[PDB]
Formats: sequence, C-alpha cells, structure tokens
Amino acid sequence: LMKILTERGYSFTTTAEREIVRDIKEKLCYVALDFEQEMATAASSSSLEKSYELPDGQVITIGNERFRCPEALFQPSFLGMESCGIHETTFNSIMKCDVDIRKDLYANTVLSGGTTMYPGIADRMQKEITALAPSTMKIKIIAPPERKYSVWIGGSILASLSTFQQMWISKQEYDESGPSIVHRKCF
Amino acid sequence: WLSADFAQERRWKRGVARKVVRMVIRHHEEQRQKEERARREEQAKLRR
Repeated sequence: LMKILTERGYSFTTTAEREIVRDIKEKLCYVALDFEQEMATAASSSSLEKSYELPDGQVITIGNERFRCPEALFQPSFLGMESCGIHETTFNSIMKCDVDIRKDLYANTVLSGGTTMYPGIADRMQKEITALAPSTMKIKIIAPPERKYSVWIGGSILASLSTFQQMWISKQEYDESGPSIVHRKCF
Repeated sequence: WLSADFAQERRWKRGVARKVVRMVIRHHEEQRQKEERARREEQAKLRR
C-alpha cells in the first residue's frame, strides 16, 4: 500500500506514516470480486475513490489502491513472490489431503486472522475455490464477524471446557520430563 | 553316504550363514524401523 500510494503521489517514508498507511489499509481497502472489472470501473469512474484525513488535517484521495493492495493475497506477482495465492494454496492443501475428507474440507472452509477482515474476501474465496474445485464438491466459506478473535475465542473455549483439565502440563510433569513434555502433551 | 553329505552341508551352511547375515540386515532395518515405530507411537499420542 505504501508503494502504490507513493506511485499515486502520496509518499510515506517514516515508521509513523507507516501506521497511517496501515490504518488506511484497515479502513478503506477491500477485496474485489472481479479484479479486471473493478480496475475498469475505477479507470472509467471515480465512484470507487474515498477521502482520508491525515493527522495534520490534509485530505487525500485513495482510488484503485483500495482493491489493488489486498489483491496481492490472490496474486503475489504484484509483490514479486513466486508463490500461489491464498485460494490456490487452500486448494492445494485440500488436494494433498485424503480424498475421503476433501468433501468436508471444502464444506467447512473457515477464515481467520486480522488480514481476512477485508470486505468481499469471503465472496472472492468462494468464487475462486468453486472455480478450482471439482463441480461435485459443495464449497462453503465461513467468515465469522469476529474472525479476528477466533484464535483467542477457541483458546478460551478449550481452557474453560472441563474435559480439557487433563490436558494441561503440570509443574510436576515439567520438573519430571523437562521442557520436552510439550512434545508429548501439546499437539 | 558322506560325499552327498558334505555337498549338502555346504549348500546348507552357505544357506544357514546366508539367512543369518540376512536377519542381521533385517535387525538393523528393525532398529531404523524401531525408531520409525517410536515415531508412530508419537503420532498415536498425537491422535489420542
């Protein structure tokens, strides 16, 4: 985002301005369903532009960058990484998985992490995985509203469950088996 | 009686020593396979 804003004409070079650019990313960026159509719309109209006020009161205009930045998750070629996108990576993982479980892996595709908070990312993942996977596999993307906290939510659930009380590594077990007790009790 | 015996004992001996060095290879293989069985036990703890 900093790179494309410098290209557009807004140069951010300091670590503090990096935080302003991160805030702009979190607030205005979004995943487009069709990158080519979105680029055409942005080039033929300004309806996709937005205004952002900097800490000094200057109002800048963010245009196609909003969806050109998050697009790097599906096409790392923009950043120059010879790696498949997130959708292709999920597809390759489901392929490496056993055939008998690919149906459930498709049906229970879940999104997590702060980076997955872009609007439309779930629809884009749905589209891509449906286009890549066999026609007989029902695709379903799960993007909870609080997916940014799903990690801690599941941790708290597992720590509050009573049946999990036998899974903890106790001080006695640690003093007896050394730090390696993690490789036996945590999986 | 004894001529065929030595000829038989030779083929038996080279067969006996043969299978001996043989299980020797399987034993060493079983030691690497012993480490692989320990890894499988780790995976079984994982599964549990």
